Amino acid sequence: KVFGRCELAAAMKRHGLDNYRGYSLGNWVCAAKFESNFNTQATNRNTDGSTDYGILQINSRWWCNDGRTPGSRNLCNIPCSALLSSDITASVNCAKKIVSDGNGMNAWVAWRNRCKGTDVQAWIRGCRL
Ligand SMILES: [Cl-]
Ligand SMILES: [Cl-]
Ligand SMILES: [Cl-]
Ligand SMILES: [Cl-]
Ligand SMILES: [Cl-]
Ligand SMILES: [Cl-]
Ligand code: NA
Repeated sequence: KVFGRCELAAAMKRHGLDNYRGYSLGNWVCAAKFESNFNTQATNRNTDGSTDYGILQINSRWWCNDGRTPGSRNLCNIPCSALLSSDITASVNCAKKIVSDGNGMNAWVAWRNRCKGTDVQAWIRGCRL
């Protein structure tokens, strides 16, 4: 599913991401834009052989199981395919675990490089929330 900008903001808000671990909703929408272009079915292979899955490009080395990432963990206790669903519940729950891990949203390199420090509120501007 390809979400609309404000549609995703609304779904993220309902799932409790607005200001989760102090990160305003615009941060989450900004991260999703550059990780996946709001596409739940986005997948991308990493150099180390792991894969990134879903609207927030959650990785199979630590967070989900895809059956093909050696020596990896599955700390969100989910098949990585659940992160591709039109229902973003799995992605949000797992993202909550990731952002609680110590380095906050710096876990998302694209958030650090493209969202952090910018006017992320622009991403939810005009949205009925
Ligand atoms: Cl957009
Ligand atoms: Cl914001
Ligand atoms: Cl694996
Ligand atoms: Cl599994
Ligand atoms: Cl949803
Ligand atoms: Cl980047
Ligand atoms: Na894994």
